[PDB]
Amino acid sequence: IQSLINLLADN
Amino acid sequence: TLSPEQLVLTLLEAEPPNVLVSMPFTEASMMMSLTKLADKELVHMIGWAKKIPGFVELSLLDQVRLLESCWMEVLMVGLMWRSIDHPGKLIFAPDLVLDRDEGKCVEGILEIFDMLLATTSRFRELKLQHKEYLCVKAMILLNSSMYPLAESSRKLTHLLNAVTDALVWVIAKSGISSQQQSVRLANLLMLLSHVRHISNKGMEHLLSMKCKNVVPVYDLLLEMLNAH
Ligand SMILES: C[C@]12CC[C@@H]3c4ccc(O)cc4CC[C@H]3[C@@H]1CC[C@@H]2O
Repeated sequence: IQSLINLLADN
Repeated sequence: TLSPEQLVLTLLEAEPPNVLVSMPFTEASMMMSLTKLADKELVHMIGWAKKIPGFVELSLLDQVRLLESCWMEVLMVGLMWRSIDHPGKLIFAPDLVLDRDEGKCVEGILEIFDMLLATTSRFRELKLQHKEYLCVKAMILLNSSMYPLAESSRKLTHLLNAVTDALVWVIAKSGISSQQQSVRLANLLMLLSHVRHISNKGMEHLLSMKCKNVVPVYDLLLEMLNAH
């Protein structure tokens, strides 16, 4: 569900 | 700059969680299990990359291009490491352990299995160390291969140089002759180059399987596959 950029950017 | 030992310990702690995938195999169900597994691993791979020191100081475009470029090589070197002490077996995950002959279930995959097994066999013969494995997996990410992707580029060079220095330091601790240390380093680097070539084959094969509607490809794996 979660994309490369969202995974890279977040948390 | 960290010390080489500080750097190696950061790489250890960066290691991703292990994943489990969960009838006898058809072409369809084997690819489903392997693609499901790959997609889960990819999620953890991004978190791992973010723990490699310096990685998140690179431009976001570099971070993206580094991962698009190396993700299959990283999956494969992980597989080789999990499989290193089991001749003839690919330990894809706990509860997904495949004998060499099980590649016969999927068109084209047996050639790739044999290449993965032969490379794993060279790592075994070399007696690849835990510390060396950590360094080489990080070097793969940081573009030791030098695929063509100023400040982010300069930083990246620094980061790759630091991990190379750490691998050199690990090799130096073995106490073997300077000649043998150089040859060991060359052999490991030539093996990384081979993993890149196996990765190209893997990518090809997955794109073929997707095209022939043999297996669906969704989500992060689809995103990463779409970049090749
Ligand atoms: C990409 C393929 C499915 C996913 C496989 C996988 C899946 C998980 C993993 O940790 C490593 C590998 C390497 C071999 C990959 C395969 C090579 C061909 C096939 O399409």
